[PDB]
Amino acid sequence: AKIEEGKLVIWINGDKGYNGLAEVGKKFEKDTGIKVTVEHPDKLEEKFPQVAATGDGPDIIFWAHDRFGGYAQSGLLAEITPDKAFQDKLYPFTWDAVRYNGKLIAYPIAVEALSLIYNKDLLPNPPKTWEEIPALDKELKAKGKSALMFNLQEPYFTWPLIAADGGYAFKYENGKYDIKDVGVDNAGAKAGLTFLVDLIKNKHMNADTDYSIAEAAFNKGETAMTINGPWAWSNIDTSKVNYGVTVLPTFKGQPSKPFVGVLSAGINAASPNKELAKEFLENYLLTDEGLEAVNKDKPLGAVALKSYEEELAKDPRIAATMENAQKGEIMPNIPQMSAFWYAVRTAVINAASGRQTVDEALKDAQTNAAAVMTKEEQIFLLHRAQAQCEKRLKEVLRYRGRPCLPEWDHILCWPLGAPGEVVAVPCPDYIYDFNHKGHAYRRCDRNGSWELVPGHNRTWANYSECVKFLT
Amino acid sequence: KSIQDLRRRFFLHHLIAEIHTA
Ligand SMILES: OC[C@H]1O[C@H](O[C@H]2[C@H](O)[C@@H](O)[C@@H](O)O[C@@H]2CO)[C@H](O)[C@@H](O)[C@@H]1O
Repeated sequence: AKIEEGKLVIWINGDKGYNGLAEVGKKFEKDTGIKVTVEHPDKLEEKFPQVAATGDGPDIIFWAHDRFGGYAQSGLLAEITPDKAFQDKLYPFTWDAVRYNGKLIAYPIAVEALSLIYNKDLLPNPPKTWEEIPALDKELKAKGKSALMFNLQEPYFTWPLIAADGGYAFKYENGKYDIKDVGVDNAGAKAGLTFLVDLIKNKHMNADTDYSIAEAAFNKGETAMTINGPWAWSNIDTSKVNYGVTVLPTFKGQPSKPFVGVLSAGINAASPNKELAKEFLENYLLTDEGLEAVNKDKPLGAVALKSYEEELAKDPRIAATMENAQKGEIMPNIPQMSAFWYAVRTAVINAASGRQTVDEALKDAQTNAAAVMTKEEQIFLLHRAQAQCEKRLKEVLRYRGRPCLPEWDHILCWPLGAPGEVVAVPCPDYIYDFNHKGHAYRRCDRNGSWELVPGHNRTWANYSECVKFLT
Repeated sequence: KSIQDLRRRFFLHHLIAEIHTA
């Protein structure tokens, strides 16, 4: 189905409760005469920006919140206008997840985090550490079984291990994310990916394992453990495997750190049905009955709606989900997230198959997750700081009573210097490549002259703190 | 990689080399 005035088309991932969502859509049609169609196209999160402009998107797209800053940036999402009374019904932190440049750009639905799912009959006591898995697998392989299978094709599933002992996406520097500070190739990220790679090398896992292979393997009792989200529980219910949902194993003593997603629903900017979409989301879906219809099909996790979450919180599987979430981090929603995920996807696939070493693979991912101010731009910014410096010199211009004079040195404007003192200036904001927490230094001599380099006519200046992160 | 980073960073390296005298 394609967009038409007076109908709704909804896209949601094929792993979620699309049948349940379809039932909410039919209730809406029964009440209003408005047809609601639910589809689950493959790679819908990649398809959406490619086809919205051409007229082939849906009215409403469901995805975790991390993709939505990119869509908003690209002008593909309508700002949503829920009143304060409606906002009060959902948890504050869920609204935060769907805020982009101070505007709400999606309705939050549910909070998702990966957990360790294990087969109680094969594994009464699941491992508390990643390190004990190899010996557990050797033991299980002897009984014609394996310890663990999970999706290796999507970095979302391997991220909790990469992040456990120090990998991170973007550094959160109070207020906001620093896109120049990526934590994909530090020591902890290498340690975590190396462990994954060694499991494969030692034949405790197969580099080609994907979602459906891991799910079939667990749901047929072939493997003792899997790693998956709440949506996976109803297929395990159908399978009648005796399963539990628990905290992810630790790596090097540190909790596994899942990236936590808020399943959200955005409205297509190209839709002529924005009001109908709002009405369906607020009055049909985001109700106890609406969410229960979906949850009954495939579990949502911990829902944004407080009234229904209060009932779901009682489920020990939801408790485990929340414990794992609490140990993880809510994903950024910034436009850069898709570049990050593509880079980490490539790294893990490449390292797992031996195409690259862990070192080669993560170095490249760092380069790509962080890959713009031009030189021409930078030159203008310097010219601006220079003019600002000259305007400053206009107005400005016994023992240790004569200061060094302010000057421009082609990078920084130096202020008045007290004679005999070191003068510190913050590494300037307008230099993109600088370390902005650092200082540059000059020395003002006792006579009020800036200190010169011995054997030369140049002024002594130390910019080593500024260029700290340029190797 | 990206050529704009290369040009920008090379430009800055050149400028720094003259001025940073420590
Ligand atoms: O694997 C990278 C991928 O991770 C996340 O996608 C999750 C999604 O959040 C879950 O709801 C579930 O469907 O599995 C997906 C992984 O297959 C990010 O949300 C997504 O942007 C990213 O590409």
